[PDB]
Amino acid sequence: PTIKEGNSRELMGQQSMPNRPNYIAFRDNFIGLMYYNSTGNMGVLAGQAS
Amino acid sequence: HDVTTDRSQRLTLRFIPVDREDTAYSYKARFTLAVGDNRVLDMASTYFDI
Repeated sequence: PTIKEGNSRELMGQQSMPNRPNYIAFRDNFIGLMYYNSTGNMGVLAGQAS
Repeated sequence: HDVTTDRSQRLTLRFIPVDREDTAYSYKARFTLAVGDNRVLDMASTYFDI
């Protein structure tokens, strides 16, 4: 209820409430690293001569 | 029919050197390239993409 610094009368009626959760994790196979399908950063993957 | 190729052959070979060496002034690379068992290669068309 109050703008005042630190503590003031009405901040006794103040309440706390938990943060929203965010699971920093990876996908069902975690694919997002290798450029498998991307036309730019694709792999040649050829021979020592050919 | 007594002239240029009809069977499949790529005009260019996008080759990468195996070992690398960098030092004060030199930029050495020992590339291991073997010319295809039938096909020929021109030296005036040979260059380096750096």
